[PDB]
Amino acid sequence: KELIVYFSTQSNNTHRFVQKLDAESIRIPIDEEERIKVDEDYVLIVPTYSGGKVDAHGAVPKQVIHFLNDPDNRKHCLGVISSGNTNFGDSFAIAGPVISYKLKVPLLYQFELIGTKEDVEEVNRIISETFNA
Amino acid sequence: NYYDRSVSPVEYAYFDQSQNMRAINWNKIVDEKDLEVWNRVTQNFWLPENIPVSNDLPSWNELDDDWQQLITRTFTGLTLLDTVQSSIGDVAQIKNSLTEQEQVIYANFAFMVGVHARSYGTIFSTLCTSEQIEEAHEWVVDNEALQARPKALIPFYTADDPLKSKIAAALMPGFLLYGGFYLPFYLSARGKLPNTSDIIRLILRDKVIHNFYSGYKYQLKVAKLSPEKQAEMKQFVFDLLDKMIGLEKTYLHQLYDGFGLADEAIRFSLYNAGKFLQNLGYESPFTKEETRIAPEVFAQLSARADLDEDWDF
Ligand SMILES: Cc1cc2c(cc1C)N(C[C@H](O)[C@H](O)[C@H](O)COP(=O)(O)O)c1[nH]c(=O)[nH]c(=O)c1N2
Ligand SMILES: [Ca+2]
Ligand SMILES: [Cu+]
Repeated sequence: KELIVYFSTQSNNTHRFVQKLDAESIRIPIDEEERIKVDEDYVLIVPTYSGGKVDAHGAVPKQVIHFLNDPDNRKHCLGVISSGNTNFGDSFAIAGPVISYKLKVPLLYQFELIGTKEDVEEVNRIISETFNA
Repeated sequence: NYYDRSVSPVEYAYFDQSQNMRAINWNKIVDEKDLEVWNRVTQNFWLPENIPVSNDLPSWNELDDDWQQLITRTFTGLTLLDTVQSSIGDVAQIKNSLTEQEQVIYANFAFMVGVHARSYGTIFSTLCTSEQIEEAHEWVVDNEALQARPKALIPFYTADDPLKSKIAAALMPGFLLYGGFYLPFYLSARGKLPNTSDIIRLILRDKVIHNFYSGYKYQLKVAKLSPEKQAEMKQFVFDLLDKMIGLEKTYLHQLYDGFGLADEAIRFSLYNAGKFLQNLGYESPFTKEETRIAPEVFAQLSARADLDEDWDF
């Protein structure tokens, strides 16, 4: 029952990373009028959009907040993987820590853009161990 | 629909005088990603006067004439690349825009890269002598290895292939300055010029979005081309990046000669070369080993490397 729930904007960086992973994935819709219901355990994979302002506001995409706001969706989160770009410095991938704090779940990994070979191999291994232990 | 039977002024000016012009429509937006980027870069507006660089004087005065010269030369070199991108590169992108908002975003990019170039002037005004400033300018003009890099990109901006122009516009903020940006982070890892490093971090907060946006617009255009032409463009990107990596390595070995920073500076460069490729939708072929820099220096870039009322709980 290995499952990913992920968000990706129109740039589809997080989408492309997630499609390189072994586990089945479900996409949180971009459209703010649309919502999804998930009733299985999942690892959450989301990008950061605070924009390096000095400030965790907008760090978690609004669509991800809307998804987690539903307690039926919220309760199934085993852990969060966040992405972004180290050039945002103190704001790098901070969507993960924010979600980790809000849900009281582990921050499992942080990566950049569409991810490397190493990121794919590591996240596959981490998702496996997360659903076992 | 008025939009489908009219052109933007810049389309009219350079490409098609056969149709009447439409005003920009910020109320009906083709691509929400444009509004995303516009809001962030305008909200992130800054000027180098905002940073008290005078507080770097103590750590600056502890550096010998060789290290002070290295910094002035490095930053004058980066000033040149920002002057290229502000005066040619970003403004050249406006007429090749997919959307109306993209035209205005590239005008913001050209202005803010102008602010980047100006910020080095602010540092020099505080720390450097007139002799150090003049010497650095002479050195930049006469350094053929330095000059080779912008000389390789400018032709793509002035030529009539918009995709090659776009790749060049992405490569500048995505790669070409990071060999130089290594130096301030190396120094601030040793508690030297900490306020200068704050200016560099504000510059990177802009350049990361510039590289992303150019790479995003590149991908939207190439996606419409035939599989053959997509393979052709991918070939061109790797061929150009190979050339630019070669020119950058040659320059950095001359810049950092006798300081022993060339090797780490080149690894930081290749790390960013990897991110440039990813921002164009291509896999990075670089090994985590090829791109590794010292943790204490990387920590100066990001310490994380190691709220809205819509929250219902
Ligand atoms: C306007 C804006 C703002 C931000 C970003 C980008 C852009 C365009 N990104 C980088 C972003 O998370 C990264 O490019 C992701 O790979 C994008 O994922 P999707 O393409 O949306 O799946 C980013 N990254 C980060 O580490 N911290 C941040 O605060 C931000 N903020
Ligand atoms: Ca100013
Ligand atoms: Cu730029």
